[PDB]
Amino acid sequence: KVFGRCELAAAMKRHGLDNYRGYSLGNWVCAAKFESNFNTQATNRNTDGSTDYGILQINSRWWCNDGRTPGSRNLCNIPCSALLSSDITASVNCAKKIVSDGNGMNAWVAWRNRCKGTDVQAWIRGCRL
Ligand SMILES: CC(=O)N[C@@H]1[C@@H](O)[C@H](O)[C@@H](CO)O[C@@H]1O
Ligand SMILES: [Cl-]
Ligand SMILES: [Cl-]
Ligand SMILES: [Cl-]
Ligand SMILES: [Cl-]
Ligand SMILES: [Cl-]
Ligand code: NA
Repeated sequence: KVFGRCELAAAMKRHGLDNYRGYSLGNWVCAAKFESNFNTQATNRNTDGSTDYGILQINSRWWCNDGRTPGSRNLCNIPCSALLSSDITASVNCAKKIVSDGNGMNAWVAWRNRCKGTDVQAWIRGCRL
């Protein structure tokens, strides 16, 4: 599913990402835009042989099982396939695990390079929330 900007802010707010660990909703919407282009079905293979899955491009080296990343972890205890759903529940719950893990939203390179120290509030400007 490809989300609209305000559609995804509301689903993200609904699922409790607004100011989760002090990260305003703008940050999660900004990060989704540049990780996935708001496409739940996004998959991208990494040089290391792991794969990034879904709206927030969660990686199979640590967070999910795709059965093809040898000696990797499944710290969110999900099939990576779960992260491609129209329902973003699995991606959000795993994202809470990742952002809590010591580096916050710096775990998303696109967030650190494109959203961090920017006016992320612009990402929720206009929306009914
Ligand atoms: C929190 C998380 O898994 N984010 C991933 C990151 O791990 C991975 O290195 C990158 C691919 O280059 O995609 C996303 O940024
Ligand atoms: Cl947009
Ligand atoms: Cl914001
Ligand atoms: Cl594996
Ligand atoms: Cl949803
Ligand atoms: Cl933090
Ligand atoms: Na894995």
